[PDB]
Amino acid sequence: LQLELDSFKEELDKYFKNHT
Amino acid sequence: LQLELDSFKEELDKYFKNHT
Repeated sequence: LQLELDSFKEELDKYFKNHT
Repeated sequence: LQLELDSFKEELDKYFKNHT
């Protein structure tokens, strides 16, 4: 569970990077 | 797990659209 949670957290930053 | 992860992804997608 922790690895996929970290992967989802990493994917979360993609939308923040694309918003700029 | 995958279905609820996709649901969380779809919910996350709404916050960036609401922020704009």
